Amino acid sequence: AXVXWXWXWXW
Amino acid sequence: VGAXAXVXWXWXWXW
Repeated sequence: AXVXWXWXWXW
Repeated sequence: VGAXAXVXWXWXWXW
C-alpha cells in the first residue's frame, strides 16, 4: 500500500 | 510489499 507491489504506485 | 504500509518500508514489517 503506497509504492511497490499491491496498490498506490509500482504494481 | 513496498514503501508505505505492510512489508518493506514505512509501516508494518520492515523499515
